[PDB]
Amino acid sequence: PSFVNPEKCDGCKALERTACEYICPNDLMTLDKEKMKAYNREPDMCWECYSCVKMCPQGAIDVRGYVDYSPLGGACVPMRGTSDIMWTVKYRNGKVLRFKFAIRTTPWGSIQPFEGFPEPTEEALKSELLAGEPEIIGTSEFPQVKKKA
Amino acid sequence: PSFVNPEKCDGCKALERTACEYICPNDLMTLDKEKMKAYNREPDMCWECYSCVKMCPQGAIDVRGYVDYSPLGGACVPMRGTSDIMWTVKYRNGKVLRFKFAIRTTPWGSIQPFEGFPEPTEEALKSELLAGEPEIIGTSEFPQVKKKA
Amino acid sequence: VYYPKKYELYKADEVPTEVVETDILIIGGGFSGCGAAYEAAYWAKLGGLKVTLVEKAAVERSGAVAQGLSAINTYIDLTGRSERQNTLEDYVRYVTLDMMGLAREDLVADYARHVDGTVHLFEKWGLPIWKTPDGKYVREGQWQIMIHGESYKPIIAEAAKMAVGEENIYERVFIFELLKDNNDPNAVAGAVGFSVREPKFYVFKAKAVILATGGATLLFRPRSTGEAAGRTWYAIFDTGSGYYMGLKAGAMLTQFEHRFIPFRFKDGYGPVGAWFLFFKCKAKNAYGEEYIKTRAAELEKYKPYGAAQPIPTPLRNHQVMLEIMDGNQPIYMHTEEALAELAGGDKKKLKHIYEEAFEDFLDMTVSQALLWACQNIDPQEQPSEAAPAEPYIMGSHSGEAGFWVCGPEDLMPEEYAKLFPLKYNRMTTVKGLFAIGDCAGANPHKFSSGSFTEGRIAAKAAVRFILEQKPNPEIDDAVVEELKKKAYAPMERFMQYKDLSTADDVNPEYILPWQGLVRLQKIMDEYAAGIATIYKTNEKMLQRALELLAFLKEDLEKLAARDLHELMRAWELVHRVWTAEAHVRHMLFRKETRWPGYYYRTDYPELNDEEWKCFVCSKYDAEKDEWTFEKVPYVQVIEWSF
Amino acid sequence: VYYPKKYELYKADEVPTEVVETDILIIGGGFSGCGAAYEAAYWAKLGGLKVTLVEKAAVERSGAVAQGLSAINTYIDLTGRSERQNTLEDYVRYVTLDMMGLAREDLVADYARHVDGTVHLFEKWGLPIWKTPDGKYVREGQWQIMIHGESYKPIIAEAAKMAVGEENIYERVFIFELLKDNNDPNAVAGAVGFSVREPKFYVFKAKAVILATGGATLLFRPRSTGEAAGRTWYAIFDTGSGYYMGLKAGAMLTQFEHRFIPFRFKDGYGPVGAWFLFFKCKAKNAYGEEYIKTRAAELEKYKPYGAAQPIPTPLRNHQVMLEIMDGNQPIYMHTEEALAELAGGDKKKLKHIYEEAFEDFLDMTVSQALLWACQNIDPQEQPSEAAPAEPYIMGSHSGEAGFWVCGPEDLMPEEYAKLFPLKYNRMTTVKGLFAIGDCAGANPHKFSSGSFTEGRIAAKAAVRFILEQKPNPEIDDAVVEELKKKAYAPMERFMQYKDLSTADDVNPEYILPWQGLVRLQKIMDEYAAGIATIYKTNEKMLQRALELLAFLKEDLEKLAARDLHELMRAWELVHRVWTAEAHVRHMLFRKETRWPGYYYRTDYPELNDEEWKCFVCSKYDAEKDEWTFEKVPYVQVIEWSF
Ligand SMILES: [C]C1=C([C])[C]=C2C(=[C]1)N([C][C]([O])[C]([O])[C]([O])[C]OP([O])(=O)OP([O])(=O)O[C][C]1O[C](N3[C]=NC4=C3N=[C]N=C4[N])[C]([O])[C]1[O])C1=NC(=O)[N]C(=O)C1=N2[S](=O)([O-])[O-]
Ligand SMILES: [C]C1=C([C])[C]=C2C(=[C]1)N([C][C]([O])[C]([O])[C]([O])[C]OP([O])(=O)OP([O])(=O)O[C][C]1O[C](N3[C]=NC4=C3N=[C]N=C4[N])[C]([O])[C]1[O])C1=NC(=O)[N]C(=O)C1=N2[S](=O)([O-])[O-]
Ligand code: SF4
Ligand code: SF4
Ligand code: SF4
Ligand code: SF4
Repeated sequence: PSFVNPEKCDGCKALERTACEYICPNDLMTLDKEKMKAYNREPDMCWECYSCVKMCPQGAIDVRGYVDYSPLGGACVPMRGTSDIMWTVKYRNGKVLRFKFAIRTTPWGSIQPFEGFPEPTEEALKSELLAGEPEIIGTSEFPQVKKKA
Repeated sequence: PSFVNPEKCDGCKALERTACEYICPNDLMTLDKEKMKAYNREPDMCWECYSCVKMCPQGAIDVRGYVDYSPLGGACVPMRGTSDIMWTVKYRNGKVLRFKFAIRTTPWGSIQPFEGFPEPTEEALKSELLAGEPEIIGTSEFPQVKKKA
Repeated sequence: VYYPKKYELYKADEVPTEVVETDILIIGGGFSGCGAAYEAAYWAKLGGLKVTLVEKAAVERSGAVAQGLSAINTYIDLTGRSERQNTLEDYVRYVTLDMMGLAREDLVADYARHVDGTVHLFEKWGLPIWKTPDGKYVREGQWQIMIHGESYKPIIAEAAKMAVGEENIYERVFIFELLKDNNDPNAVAGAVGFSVREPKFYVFKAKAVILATGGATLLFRPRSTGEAAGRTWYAIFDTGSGYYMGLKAGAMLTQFEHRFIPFRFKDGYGPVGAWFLFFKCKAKNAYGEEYIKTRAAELEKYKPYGAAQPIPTPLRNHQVMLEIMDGNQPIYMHTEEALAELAGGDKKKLKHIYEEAFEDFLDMTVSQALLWACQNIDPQEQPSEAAPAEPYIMGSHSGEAGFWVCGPEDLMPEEYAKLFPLKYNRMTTVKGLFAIGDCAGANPHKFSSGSFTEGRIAAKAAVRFILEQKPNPEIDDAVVEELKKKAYAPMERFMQYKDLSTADDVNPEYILPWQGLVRLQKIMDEYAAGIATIYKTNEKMLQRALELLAFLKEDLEKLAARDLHELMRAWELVHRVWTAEAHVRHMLFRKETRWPGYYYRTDYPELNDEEWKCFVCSKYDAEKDEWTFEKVPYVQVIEWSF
Repeated sequence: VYYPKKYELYKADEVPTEVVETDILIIGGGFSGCGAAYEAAYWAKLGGLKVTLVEKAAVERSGAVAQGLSAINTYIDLTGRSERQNTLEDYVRYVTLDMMGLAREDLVADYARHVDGTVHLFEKWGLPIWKTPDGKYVREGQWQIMIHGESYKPIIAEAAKMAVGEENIYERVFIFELLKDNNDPNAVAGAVGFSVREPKFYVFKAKAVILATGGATLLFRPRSTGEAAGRTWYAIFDTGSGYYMGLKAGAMLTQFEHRFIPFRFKDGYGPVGAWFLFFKCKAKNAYGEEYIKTRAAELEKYKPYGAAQPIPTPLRNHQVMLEIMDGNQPIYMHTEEALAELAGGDKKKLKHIYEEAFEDFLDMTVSQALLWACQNIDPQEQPSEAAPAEPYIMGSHSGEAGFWVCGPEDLMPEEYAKLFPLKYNRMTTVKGLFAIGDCAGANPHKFSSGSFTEGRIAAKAAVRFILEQKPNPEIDDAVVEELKKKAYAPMERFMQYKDLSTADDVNPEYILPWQGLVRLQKIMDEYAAGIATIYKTNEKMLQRALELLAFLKEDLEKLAARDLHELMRAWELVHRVWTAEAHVRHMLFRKETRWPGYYYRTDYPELNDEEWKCFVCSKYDAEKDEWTFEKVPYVQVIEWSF
């Protein structure tokens, strides 16, 4: 499960939103208004998806493997950029691995959903064709499938 | 597991010691010094032995069957006396059973550990005989057991 | 177990209601949902229709793809953009055989002829697809392609936000029940929910509703019950919400007995697809035997299924189960021998495949990489243990459980259109109510690309439905208020009975969400073919399950909640319990064992193509509280041969 | 899971030490302990010896008899006070056959020739024994008698208190380790512990130490993991403390592979003894089949064990296992048919036995009666499901795991005297250290009466040892100080690393007690023949368990505790881990399956009377951190024939 490092956490300074609390798919991250520091409210419901870890601008969140099967000492630390993401995997025995993978080939927020698509029409609404088809499929026509004789 | 009824618990503040805290075989019952009321500190470690329930002079403790397999509504309530104990078993559907069993045939605190036993002697210390033997066994002689030839 | 730091209680009457009127309402902003939002925004312009997307969390990372994915499991490739081209006929054949003969081929063939386009768009939007020096999509197996998918959801999420507009996306709003047309008992009119960030009750009025809540997990007790209870292979975020509200609405379910048991790396449940298909890794028992070899003969009884290529997934699982019962565990994924073989002495080549190996985990299930790190397991030196997890219920992966939905007019045979009042692609038996992704049953293997695709298909259909039928659903205000009271009842019950005990979680008049869940899991695990009985069950076990579920269902009326988070948890439980009951009733109804490896009816141990080569469809009537079952015979729609 | 209301932290250096000097130290105030205190108090007078009893809880209700018991399982009856008289030879035979041919007959006959006297005293002290109109003790089966035993422990507690004196009884003090003689590496010198009510470190200096801590429970994952994780059939209070400190001291263990799997009422784990022996209740599978009969053929291979009467307990379990493996559950205890048949139409007779039925549960395992009530189960109308629970490690019941202990001079053969430096009854291989009840191995079926009796035996032997050998060990203050530091280390570790995380129970530098226990339970359940694999295991699984236990043992050095309660939980965990390691190494050493029904080694499925009809004795050398094993051939000591 995830956990917040008090020394690095700043309850998300003056930003408009609390990154960890905003991103968690299971509503686990929340703010302790008293300490002004975040924490996982229900760790046994953590999927260890690392979403919070990646979105914490202070890098104040890490993941400690579930106690049921995880010996202490292991860690996976991500450093997500815009076109790639870096990972450092540290083994219980001190072994340290470093990787870097691409995550996007285009600028963030640059998607034009129907770029080049023709306008929809009432006639087309009645066909089997979806937006951009059959062009986006890459075929010379709408894919045909042989019906059982 | 066991749970304390706030309306009935007086924190044993009119007694020399806290009954539930004193009796629990797993050290689960303790006092919330704020409320001055008892509570099970670790319910999933409760064996449901009913010791606390039986020793609470205010009858403030009861047991709510483990949630894992217990549908709501059931209850077993004891009223322990000196020579016998009464039980009321209440079903989820409303059925109520009542029972009464003996628990002791002598007055409490009346045991004379070695009544009728002769004094121990150095000679007796080297035999196989325990205190009160061989007569407490019901035989005039120490029981013999055939050894294999 | 949940221990809230502080209370956050509200009584129903103190909670403000927010009414949202829209034309198309999409419940669930995951992959199928975003697919629906994207496509719907396109056709909606024709009628100036309003499209709304409601999500319980945040779309940017919500659902099964939160960590990303390492591959796109469904890409036919009809032109040759990848290392391997396929035909649609072979795909349909593949899916039906994998289902041991039961799949709605009209539905499968339909998403299959649309899926590639979706994949091409994903790449257009920024998804990095593994490519060969020649520029081809790198194949994993025959139907999948590798991807650098860490940001797979954020990217698809952006497409949806750009398409429908952020003002039409409601996040952190949990939908717990559908609303039906006051004017028509078999038509949808919207849905109700609440915010998990503030005291606010939502009433969504809509002409068309699309269920995209994902499947259901945590119905069964996992192999780890402590913190790792959260380490379910499938999305722990999906709790069968769609199944619950749709079935409560009267929409018929299909193949709900068809659960999916995933064989994955032990405990962390990392993926095995790449290891098996890409790295050519072998799985051997504790004695070094490659059981797919030693157990091949046992598949001979499942002709022609057992003689199909690839071998049906359930039959692969069956081979694993035989090893487990003979006590030949641990089962190992020999990654060390795979890497050496593949690298062939070339150290630089080894480094390259070694990075690819870890990316396969770091791109979709980090826990597995963390597990290796914590246990000092170096994939190039030692093998890893693999094992089948507890059952999960969904319709987009290898499982096909979900609502019985209508197919395209140009593919759906007369035999399959009978139960639909209106014939609109992906519409349920309930008018105006559509089901997609995990929610649409009888057409599995959609995965990421296929789920998004199905969402597109339903969205266009919803627009067509609206413009052609011109519905004007009226919600029943009397029912809405009832639902509002029910929504926060758990909080009001907590406040009313907490004083009965000095401990908040040990009360005789109520159960907390985590307490009801543990109970649900124990019941399903022990009676509905869970890990407890090595996925075995029988009529008696199942009947006892219904008895215990009935007790649990009644106790749901005594649920309590200490804050908004737990209130969601409460309803997530409610959703799971009904999904559980449906699954049990379906398993009890089908008297055969068609998918050994997923579950066994020891009282009906054989596969029966004489009497059960049919889809089992059911409907729940809330007014009568009665379940009705029906068998729809399977008919081959597409041309193909074993 | 544990969430302390508030901290209660102390550093070793700030905790005051209380030194207690005594001659005889008894660790554990349960049934065997109270028996040892009682008897010791009698003989101690010969030398004005001091006797000390230390109990972690309160003797009044501590241990396995906290709820009371519904019967006394061991009463020979040599004169006819019960409905059935028996002979000692018949009893010794009975036990050896039940243990599948392995039992220290010198120890078994020894306690059996003394036990009746203990029972008679129990009645003299106020224990209400069921009696017939003629005044005879009502028999349950052949060796047990029915008792109204709700206050069974309080009564035995009173006797022990009157005998030893309250000022010699230390309650709420947890013993976590033994102290050895500074000048003799194989002699005990005392023990160390701490209060769980205040900050106080105890140092007991003694000439003889008697291990009476009961067995070990919770090593394996139970059938219920939520709140019901607390519902173990055997005493959840016993966590193998004696096993740990004794083995750490170098005292040899025996038959530690011999666990005990009890067949009980499902979930509540109520007793089945009275139902089988007294009410003549039948157990049947889901199809009304009486498996003790339908599975009779499967026992024929065991000779002569399979033909013994009664059928050995493990083989009885084996028959149910076969039913479970075939998936014929639920298994039912037909109480309804048992009561009807016993009453014979007489309604008044029915009422009488109906009350007796409930007393059987209300007198020792209320949870079962509570389960019946919550599930609306009326024993006269419907049957109850039964199932085998998870493994437990103890030597007083049907299992014989414990310390290798010396027997009486007149019965112990030279073959069994070899490993003892001093031949005192019940003394371990470590001079001055005795073991009783669950702590003494190779002599099972002691139960309540037998354990108290074995305590009396060791107590007298202990007084004789002291007066004859005049022991005078000296503790090592350097070690004591190291142990004191270790004792509170968890609390100090918590304070030192808690600031690494905003959450107390999610820290990268430590594990809390409940966290380590969940892990231990998962390891044992999945690799040490737990419920997860239907009690099956093999060399590979066992070797992997040792590797995982090694990881866990290392992490024990990183345990954290937030209060005294959790500090004790911490050491209870430590105690379980080592106990579990011994169990695993013992099962790995024995290459046969002598107790099918308790566990199966799939790689050595047969019983081997040619090379394994021996006791497996091991020793752990702390200084070398090495385990050594040896086989002590069984020899029949008492005259009897099949
Ligand atoms: C989990 C997982 C893993 C681990 C792996 C994998 C997978 C998974 N795959 C598959 C995919 O992902 C699928 O198919 C998809 O995603 C499906 O979709 P859907 O159906 O749509 O679902 P989701 O996404 O999950 O979503 C849902 C949503 O909804 C929501 N909700 C719920 N409930 C509710 C809501 N909202 C409001 N209200 C309520 N009540 C959630 O939250 C979300 O967001 C795959 N695929 C591909 O392609 N590839 C790969 O790789 C994969 N993986 S494997 O192969 O390995 O197996
Ligand atoms: C549990 C149970 C039930 C439910 C039932 C039954 C039984 C049980 N049984 C049996 C008996 O009980 C036995 O055997 C006895 O008890 C044993 O003894 P011992 O070993 O001694 O013991 P216990 O008691 O448990 O005790 C112990 C003690 O110790 C302590 N600790 C621990 N740890 C520690 C301590 N202290 C200090 N430190 C440390 N560390 C505890 O706390 C206690 O006190 C039986 N029997 C007869 O007889 N009868 C009947 O009925 C019975 N039941 S059955 O039948 O079923 O079987
Ligand atoms: S996102 Fe990071 S800095 Fe902001 S509240 Fe969460 S953990 Fe603290
Ligand atoms: S790892 Fe994922 S599931 Fe866990 S708290 Fe963070 S974001 Fe939520
Ligand atoms: S024994 Fe009863 S009155 Fe006394 S503290 Fe405990 S619960 Fe309260
Ligand atoms: S029922 Fe027994 S174990 Fe539970 S708290 Fe009360 S005394 Fe303690």
